[PDB]
Amino acid sequence: MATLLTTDDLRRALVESAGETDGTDLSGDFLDLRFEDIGYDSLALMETAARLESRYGVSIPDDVAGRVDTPRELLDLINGALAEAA
Repeated sequence: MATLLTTDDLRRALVESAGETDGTDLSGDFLDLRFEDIGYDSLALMETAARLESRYGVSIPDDVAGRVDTPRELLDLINGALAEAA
């Protein structure tokens, strides 16, 4: 089976890059919102991505990380990779 990410799994991943002890983070519902709207800048989003990528054994195109406007869309981007991952 292709072990894919759920909203919850992605949620905690967002909570990873938000976990720098600062504030201004999403925590909870975020999936349908823009990264921009949830306080997710280029560094913050890539940190989420890198957390997921490296753990599950994938790699996301840096340009496409900036092409994902919603976590929903980012989720699918990784899930598409996960089907072809390990």
